[PDB]
Amino acid sequence: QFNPYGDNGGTILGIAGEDFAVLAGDTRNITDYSINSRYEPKVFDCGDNIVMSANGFAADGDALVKRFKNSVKWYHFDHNDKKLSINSAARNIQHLLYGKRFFPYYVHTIIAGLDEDGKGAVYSFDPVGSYEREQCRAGGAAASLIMPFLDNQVNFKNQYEPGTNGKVKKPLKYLSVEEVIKLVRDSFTSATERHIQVGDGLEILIVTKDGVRKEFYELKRD
Amino acid sequence: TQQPIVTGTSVISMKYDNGVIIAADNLGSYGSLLRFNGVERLIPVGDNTVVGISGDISDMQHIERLLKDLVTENAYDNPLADAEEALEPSYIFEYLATVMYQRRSKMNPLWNAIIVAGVQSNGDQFLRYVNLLGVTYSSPTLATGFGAHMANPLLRKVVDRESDIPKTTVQVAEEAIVNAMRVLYYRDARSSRNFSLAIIDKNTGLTFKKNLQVENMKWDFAKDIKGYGTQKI
Amino acid sequence: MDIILGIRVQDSVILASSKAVTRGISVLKDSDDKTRQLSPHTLMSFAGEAGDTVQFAEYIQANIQLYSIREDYELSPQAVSSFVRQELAKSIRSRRPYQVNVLIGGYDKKKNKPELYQIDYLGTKVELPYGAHGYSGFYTFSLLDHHYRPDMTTEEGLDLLKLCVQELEKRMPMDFKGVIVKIVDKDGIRQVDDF
Amino acid sequence: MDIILGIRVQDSVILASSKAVTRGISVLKDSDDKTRQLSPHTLMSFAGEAGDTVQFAEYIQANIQLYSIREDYELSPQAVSSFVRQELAKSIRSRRPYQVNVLIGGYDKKKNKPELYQIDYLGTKVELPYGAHGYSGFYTFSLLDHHYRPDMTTEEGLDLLKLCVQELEKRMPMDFKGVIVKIVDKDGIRQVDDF
Amino acid sequence: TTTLAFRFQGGIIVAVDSRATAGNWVASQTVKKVIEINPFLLGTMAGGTADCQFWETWLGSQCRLHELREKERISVAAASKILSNLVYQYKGAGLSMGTMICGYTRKEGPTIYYVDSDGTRLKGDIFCVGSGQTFAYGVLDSNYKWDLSVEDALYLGKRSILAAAHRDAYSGGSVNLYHVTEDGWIYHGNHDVGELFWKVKEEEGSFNNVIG
Amino acid sequence: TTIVGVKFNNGVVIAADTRSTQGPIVADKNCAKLHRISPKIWCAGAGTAADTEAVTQLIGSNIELHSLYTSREPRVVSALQMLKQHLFKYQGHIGAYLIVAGVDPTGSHLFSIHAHGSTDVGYYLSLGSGSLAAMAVLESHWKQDLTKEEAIKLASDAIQAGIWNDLGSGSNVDVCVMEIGKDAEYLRNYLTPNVREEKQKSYKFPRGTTAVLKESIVNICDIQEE
Amino acid sequence: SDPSSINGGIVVAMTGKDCVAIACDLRLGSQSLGVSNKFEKIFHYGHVFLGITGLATDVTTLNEMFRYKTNLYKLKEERAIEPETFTQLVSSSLYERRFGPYFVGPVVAGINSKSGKPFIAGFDLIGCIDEAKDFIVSGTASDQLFGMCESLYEPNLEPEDLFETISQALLNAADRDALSGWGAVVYIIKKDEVVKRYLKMRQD
Amino acid sequence: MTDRYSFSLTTFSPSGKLGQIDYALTAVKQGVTSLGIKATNGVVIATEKKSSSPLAMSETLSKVSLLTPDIGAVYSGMGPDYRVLVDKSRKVAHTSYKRIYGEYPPTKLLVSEVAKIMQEATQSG
Amino acid sequence: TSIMAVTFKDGVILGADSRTTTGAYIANRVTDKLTRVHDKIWCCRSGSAADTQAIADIVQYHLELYTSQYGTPSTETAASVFKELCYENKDNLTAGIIVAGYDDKNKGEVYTIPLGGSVHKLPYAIAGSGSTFIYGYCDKNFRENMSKEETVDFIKHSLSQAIKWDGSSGGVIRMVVLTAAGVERLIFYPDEYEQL
Amino acid sequence: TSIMAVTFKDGVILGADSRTTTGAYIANRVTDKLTRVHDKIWCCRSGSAADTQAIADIVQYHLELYTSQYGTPSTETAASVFKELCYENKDNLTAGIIVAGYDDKNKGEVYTIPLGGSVHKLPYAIAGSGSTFIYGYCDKNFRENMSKEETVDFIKHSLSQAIKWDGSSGGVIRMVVLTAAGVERLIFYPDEYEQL
Ligand SMILES: [Mg+2]
Ligand SMILES: [Mg+2]
Ligand SMILES: [Mg+2]
Ligand SMILES: [Mg+2]
Ligand SMILES: [Mg+2]
Ligand SMILES: [Mg+2]
Repeated sequence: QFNPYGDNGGTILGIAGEDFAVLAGDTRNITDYSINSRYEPKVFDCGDNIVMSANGFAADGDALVKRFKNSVKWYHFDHNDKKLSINSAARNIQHLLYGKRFFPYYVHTIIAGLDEDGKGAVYSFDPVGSYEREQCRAGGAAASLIMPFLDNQVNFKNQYEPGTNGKVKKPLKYLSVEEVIKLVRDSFTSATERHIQVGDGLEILIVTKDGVRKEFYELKRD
Repeated sequence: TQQPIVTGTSVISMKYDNGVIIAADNLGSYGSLLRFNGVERLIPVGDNTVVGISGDISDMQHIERLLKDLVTENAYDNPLADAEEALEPSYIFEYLATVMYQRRSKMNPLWNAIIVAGVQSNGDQFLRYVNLLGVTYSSPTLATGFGAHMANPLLRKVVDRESDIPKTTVQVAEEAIVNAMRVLYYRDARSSRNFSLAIIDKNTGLTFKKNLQVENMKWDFAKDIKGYGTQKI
Repeated sequence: MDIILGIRVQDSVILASSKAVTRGISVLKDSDDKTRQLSPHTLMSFAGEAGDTVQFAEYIQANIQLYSIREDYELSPQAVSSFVRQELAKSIRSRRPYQVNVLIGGYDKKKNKPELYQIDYLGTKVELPYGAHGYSGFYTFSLLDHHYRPDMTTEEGLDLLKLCVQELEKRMPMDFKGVIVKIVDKDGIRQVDDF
Repeated sequence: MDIILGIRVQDSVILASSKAVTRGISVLKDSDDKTRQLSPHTLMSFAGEAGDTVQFAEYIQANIQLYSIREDYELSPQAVSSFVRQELAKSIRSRRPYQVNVLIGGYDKKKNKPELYQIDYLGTKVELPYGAHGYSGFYTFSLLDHHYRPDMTTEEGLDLLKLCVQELEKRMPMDFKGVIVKIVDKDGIRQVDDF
Repeated sequence: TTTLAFRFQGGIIVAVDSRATAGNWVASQTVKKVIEINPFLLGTMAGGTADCQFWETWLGSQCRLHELREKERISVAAASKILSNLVYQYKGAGLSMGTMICGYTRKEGPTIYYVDSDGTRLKGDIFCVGSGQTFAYGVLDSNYKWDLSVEDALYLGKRSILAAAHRDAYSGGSVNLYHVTEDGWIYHGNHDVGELFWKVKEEEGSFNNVIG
Repeated sequence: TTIVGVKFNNGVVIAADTRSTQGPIVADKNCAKLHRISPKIWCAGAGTAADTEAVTQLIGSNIELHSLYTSREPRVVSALQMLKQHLFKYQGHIGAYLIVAGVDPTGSHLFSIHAHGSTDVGYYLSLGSGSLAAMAVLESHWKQDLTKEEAIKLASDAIQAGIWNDLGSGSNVDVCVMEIGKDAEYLRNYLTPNVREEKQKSYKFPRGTTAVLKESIVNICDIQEE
Repeated sequence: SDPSSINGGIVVAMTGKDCVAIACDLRLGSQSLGVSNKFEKIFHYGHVFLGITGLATDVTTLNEMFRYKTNLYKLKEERAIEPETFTQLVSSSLYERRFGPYFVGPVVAGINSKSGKPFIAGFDLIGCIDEAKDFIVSGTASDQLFGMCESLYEPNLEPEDLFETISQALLNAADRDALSGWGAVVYIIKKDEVVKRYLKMRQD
Repeated sequence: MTDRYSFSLTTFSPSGKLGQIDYALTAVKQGVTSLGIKATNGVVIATEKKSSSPLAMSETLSKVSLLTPDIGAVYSGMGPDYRVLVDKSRKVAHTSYKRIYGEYPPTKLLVSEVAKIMQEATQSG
Repeated sequence: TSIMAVTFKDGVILGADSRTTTGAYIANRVTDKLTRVHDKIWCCRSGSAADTQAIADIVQYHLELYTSQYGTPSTETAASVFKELCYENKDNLTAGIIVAGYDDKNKGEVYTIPLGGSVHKLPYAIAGSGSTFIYGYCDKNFRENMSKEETVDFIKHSLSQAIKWDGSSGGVIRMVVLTAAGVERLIFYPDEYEQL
Repeated sequence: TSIMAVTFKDGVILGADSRTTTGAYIANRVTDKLTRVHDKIWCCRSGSAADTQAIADIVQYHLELYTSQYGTPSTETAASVFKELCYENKDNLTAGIIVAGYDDKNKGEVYTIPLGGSVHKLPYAIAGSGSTFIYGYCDKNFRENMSKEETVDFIKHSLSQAIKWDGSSGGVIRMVVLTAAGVERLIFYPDEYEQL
């Protein structure tokens, strides 16, 4: 029997800062126990200061990104070159995904950018289009390895102030772009150590009011 | 939904400093029966592209006709059909990739794995993969089926990353490809000794080599091997 | 849903229908009215798959109300039951059939007679002195076979109905949270608010 | 069978167990006592597959009674529960396992403390202030979490138990025909004949 | 999941948990399970998250079109029936939905409709849906009165979700409260279950089984 | 898992990677897959890890007793015969796939063994999920009359092919060299090409960060005197 | 249906400078239903500590079994069993049920009384030994624990620093697992003192 | 056939003596002398290789035997009985210990196992 | 697998390919499928490698013990022992074995034992997946009382075709010659037999 | 079924057995499996009789209509029409067809269309259940540019062996010769070919 779905592995991570946002993902593409590519870009600049990644089954992932990029193009044509806001992009993606409710895009989608007040924004989608704005979201193979670490180190969960013994929580102080990138790199380094589908390279896209910037880092190739 | 009937095995390929190399054997298997011994599975499109196909042969022959039709169609009302508006490897791939994904999305796939190898207008090497699921990926080395498991490890020792491509000559690349084909003949039960090899170079163009054979094989050591454990005679 | 009973006496038809609505593990409601008034002198109770029951009942109600306005005339219980049977007989060979069983209790103003029709989801119609759907008949029919007379009063019918409900409450494993009872006669449809 | 509850208060353990026995379509009995006295100060209630429940309970009873005669001594509730757990833990990897869940309510005369043990058919033992098996906990635990105090009197325990049974009778689909309640304390085992 | 809604003297209380799970894996603790259909209507989300999101936002569009055409607020009866008729068309296809459509109008008063993906549409006073529904029902049934104050009713809804969050493994994270009045709904905050549990335990004397 | 065995001039060498996995998760990053059956008979195992370690200890135990009974040093063919008859009896349910190598008074030997009980003879062998990557290297570079240094180089290169290309294999290369008329030399972590880079941040917490309810001393000592 | 995830729970062990730490959650459940918040999963036989995750009936059975075996060991050997030896005994005992196994995930922790060397080990349900230098994880949130431990851990932590590291590893892993939590215990083990600490955590 | 000697061949005499054990000890007394001495950093065991014939190769007859890598044994009395005991002792060191604990038994416990085998030949049928 | 045994004037010759596959992967390309159960009684194995190795080992044990008591066994006796194992354990075995041997009294004999465990004495026998493709060729080309050189050519040509068409067969062609003169092993490489 | 087509110096010859079975029952022992789609373009059928008859009838219709408009079709054209039907309806067909024909420009040509719907131009082709047993024989004995008498002997001997070993094949050997001279039918009975 023909199985229309597959699993190309990969892991992605979106974090929203105070006036910035990052969307990172490893560059390894796989089937079963084989490596297809050590560098296959997974996070894409879609225009209008929006970055996107559709992790999971790479064919559906590529199709969805392609269709969203196309939606941005036609949004400009139809509405006098108006900038597509991150919240509007998110709602649009829901309809793209739910359109195939009964033959879904087998992907976990994340987008990142800035909201209309200039603050950092990350949106997270399931395969059939349910979505939510979030501060922190890992997706894909090693998501279960990364999220608990982020709960502890970004939101300071289970951390209290010394001397008070559980009475006062550690205050939620804002993180800089340099601080976030450190946590992203350590998340993927740790994921690479313990998950076989994670490795080769890490590509991070950083979104600010100035535009989209890229950073690449080597990961272990075993 | 179907099942493949007459099938072709591994297609292997890699980038080198001035272009790309691609190779595939000339066998059309019918299950374990090695039925057809003169099947060409590398199909050139113009003078800048070679499409290598594995999997179902009837679907290969269909894809072959689509590419033939693509060349005809591109020439229509096109004075620059043999110049600026000729078919690029990137155009040919994107078309195939569209077809493959559409077909899987109708639950009626073309049961193939395809590698498009070529050189672009600006001299850039093109090497990308697509299969029956519509999955696509690029790499300095690419291979299908058994080639993925056995050829890639060998080819990756020559070009391990992007920066190794300018350091790799056509002689070294062809040598590595030919050796991989020998290894596949040793170890793939659905392979044959006869194969085809194509080189697409930005300077010397498309060189298509037919009727190649696996040679320099090691078998002599077999004479000393006796029994399965305790037997001496 | 679960238990729906019907009994035709001398001058009226009495329909009893359970109040429970269970969605799996919890009883979501204990006051559900599993009936629709099709016309002033025609009442239909129903039981079957969730959603389909009310959808079908309201669809029938709309059609009978449409007929009533068009002709300025109330269809006979027999005519209404024949319409309902055809809809279910059509439904059974559809892509997705209505999984609904009904009892139609009406008073024919022309003949001055009460009438009770039992129709299952296949479109199997029978006119009866008393009827039920599901397992309800298994517990109650032996009592109805014994005590039923065609010349019973409405009060005697209600007493025989109480005995049937008591037997159900004793031997049935499920708690159906009692029944809503309605009477159909020459003066129309009314609900017995204490049962 | 169906619902079995347990609550350990200040000076006693209270076990409540349903009275219904349903064999598929009919309720065959509405006065069934789903409990056995293992020793003068130890009571075990049980629920699970038909036949296996009583067979297991009586088998345990016989073994504890045998021990009591041999040593002229009553085993502690802890010791009895550990024996029972082992039997079930042995049973789960047998050719045909006992499909039986139990609650063991005992009063330890040495420590002068009530004790309640919950053990499922796998041999999963836990000592609790209050416990249940099957779906009983789903309805009752939110009430017990709220109202329970370790210094409750026996009368307060019974009142909290009534509230639990009332919630079960409201939201459960099945009619379990009420409960038999028994109290285990320093003076032994007695049944509350009005509940 | 645990979602509830109940009618009372002061209108409707809606209370939900915040947890979303994929098997044993806790995907999210910050899920918004109350959909704001418009300023007057609320819907709860149980079953398929996408199905509830997509179709209840769509419901908001249909309600807006109704009041543009009819120059009048849509009734809770009519709004709930638009949704139930829609999902009934999809019956068999695999939609998963268990929701309470909540509203307060002049002609109806406070009204709650349970709408289901098998096509069920039930009017009622108290509804409770999700994996932890049985736990919340217990607290609701034993403490509910029509003449509850807005303050006490809000607490009852909060406390009932807490009861479920504690016992049900697939419920937790935080509690979202809403109070629906005739002039519209009013949001009554996000309440972390972790902090709420210890607070309630101390102040109420409940959960003596748990060591704090 | 990637495991290889290579014959050479005066003996035999076996090698293996050091990654053990449960599904896609790496359980141990420095696992020891080279097992000792006897001082100069070593084997490497792929498949069910408990079965490979269990079956090598059982045969290794019986081999030791046999060596004491017969006053002779154990032979590789004995280990082979005992392994295959044990595995055949259990009809593949014991999921042990082994490459057995060693030296004895008869000479140097190299065998493979599949879980159902079939055995094979060869000059070079590979087993496990990375066996195809390893065999590609072996088929490209193997020749007759290899030296000790050439065989160690070939064996480790074959394991490296598995490490880099097979997701089921990774971390380090273990090697064991068994030469005739010499002690077998076990080279644990012969190669270490996968050391983790320094993290960007230290995650050492301030003391008193964790909330505590109760503290107590645990009595690990026995009942005391007096 | 899956026996290893009916009851839920987790165990984690770490090594430090002249010390080891082992920790567990306190939950026992029947799938979605929480049943007990006092189900400890760490036991000790002399100075050797054993954590066990998985099917609770087997957790209890194995504890009673290893108490049985270590007691007879001590009577015959005239000394307490060591971590290295006990590890082999656990492995032996599990593999004897190769084709009808205990559905468990054991974890050994302790300090060798003679050498003073810290020791930890893990097993699959069938007896395969994982002897890691750094840490061992087990249970329904093992993936989460691997993620926490891999980033939080550093070698040669002092006892009171190791406590913070292992506690934060457990807590944050358990909060991302539906079937773990409801309390937690941490053991800090030195050559001749062991401290046991119950942690305050969210009760959902 | 079948072993129909299911009864004890060693029994208490009226005086409380176990005759067969005493007679076994008499056979030991006739045996060639062997000895053992314990030092602070080692132990030594020794015996005479009483060769039955000069044509016999006495190196092929081992009176001193390795039981485990750290345990050795020597005897006085009947050689064949010793040989089979060494076989049983070597095996029991594995079956009842090494295959359980992954290490060789301590001297006192292996001795205990050998003693148990000898005790059973004194009571079994 | 492609295996065959052929009787001729001076005795019998066994022939086999050397390919063993796990699916489409060639697990061993230099396999020895000609196995010795006695000095001048050999067999060709097809089917489950574990099963046929287990059977052959047991037969070798039986014939060794037979020889110690009753002297050299006949080829018929060896075939009977093979059959007894295959027939009685047919439910749990996948084995197709050809037994070939040389007596001085009986000369060259060939017995084939297919899946069921039946025995068939034949002038020559073919078996294994690749044998299907050479039923026509072998039937047309086999003659009785061929010379050693003719029989080697017959087997070499036959297995050459079997290898050519069957993907499960390949590698080298191994042969074992059984005559009064003794036991001779032959090997033929791809470059030789492919050009035939 | 045993079917084959062989090109030779003067053109091409098609050959076939005559046995059609329903399980082990021979439903027809005198079947004509050589079917005419045009004057000098014939085909051999294997697989579902209903399917191959339906396909052949449609092809004959297509080539008749082709001829009315564009004159005599090539053998390649006929094969393409066969392929189009077989490929596009692969999910619902079980057909293995060999197409053989004679042009004056191209002379004798043979095309085989296996299950999948692929096309392969060959010097000769074999198909049907019985073809498996003669891959070896046909490969060893086929030569290009044989005479008419040699090609008849080659086919007669080949199908004789296929019939001998395949239970699904049997009866008479039918042949059809396609040359410039015209169309000649040949038949060979069991008593003739069995003694070969
Ligand atoms: Mg990795
Ligand atoms: Mg229990
Ligand atoms: Mg919870
Ligand atoms: Mg077998
Ligand atoms: Mg949790
Ligand atoms: Mg071949």
